[PDB]
Amino acid sequence: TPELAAKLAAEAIERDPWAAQVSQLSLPKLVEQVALNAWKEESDNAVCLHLRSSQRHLNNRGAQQKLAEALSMLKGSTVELTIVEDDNPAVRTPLEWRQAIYEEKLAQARESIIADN
Amino acid sequence: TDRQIDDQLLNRLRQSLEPHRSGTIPVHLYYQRADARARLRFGATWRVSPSDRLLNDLRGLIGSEQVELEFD
Repeated sequence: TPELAAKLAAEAIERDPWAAQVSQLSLPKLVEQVALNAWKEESDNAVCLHLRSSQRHLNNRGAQQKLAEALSMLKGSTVELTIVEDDNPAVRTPLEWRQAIYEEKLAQARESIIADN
Repeated sequence: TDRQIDDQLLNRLRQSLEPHRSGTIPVHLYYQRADARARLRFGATWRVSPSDRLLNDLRGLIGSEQVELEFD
């Protein structure tokens, strides 16, 4: 019963252009988690998925190839898609945005329960 | 259900438990909130006797029998 987790992902998509783009490509799950744990820089003809080096072992070519075909479908032209390793936190990925949103709501619910009387 | 009076918290709910006490059973409470599910532990005092299922099922309320929290 995450209901909330997929609903919450909809807000993440509604704010992050990359999360939105991935959902429009309609990736599966492994490859989605790669796109999800990476932050979207965008250049004139490039999209280079900087995945958190903190989860470097999740990035596998089996994901990258499916991600590449999908990014190619998005761009409409061949993107040289690689997953590259810079762990700097300066901007948030579509996965990272979601997590803050999951917890505060639960805390507010707990407060109302404590306040029932 | 979401809609419970308040008095139910301190009255009928409490009274069902109060006369039938035995065998230190923790009371766990699921308050279905619109926002989330939080667990408020009653642990006011009373540990319910087990005869309460039949009595509780008597009116309008279904309960579920979960693994006791203590054992795990």
